[PDB]
Amino acid sequence: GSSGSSGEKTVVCKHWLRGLCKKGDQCEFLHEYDMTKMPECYFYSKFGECSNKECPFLHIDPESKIKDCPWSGPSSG
Ligand SMILES: [Zn+2]
Ligand SMILES: [Zn+2]
Repeated sequence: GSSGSSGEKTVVCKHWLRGLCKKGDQCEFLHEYDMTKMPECYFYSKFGECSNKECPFLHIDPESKIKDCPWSGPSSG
């Protein structure tokens, strides 16, 4: 039924980024800047509108996050 997860380090620590973490390898999140591991643009992910040309966040269209559509897990490129 449930295929979730406690919450791996998939996400990059938000404290370490601004140098506000003293855990390092002990932290519960990733301390490496990855365009994949890091989360998407809360704005483009929520509002779906970001006028940023150099946004350090991921910009995904709200038209590629639908099940029905042919853009699914594998089906999608
Ligand atoms: Zn941390
Ligand atoms: Zn953005």
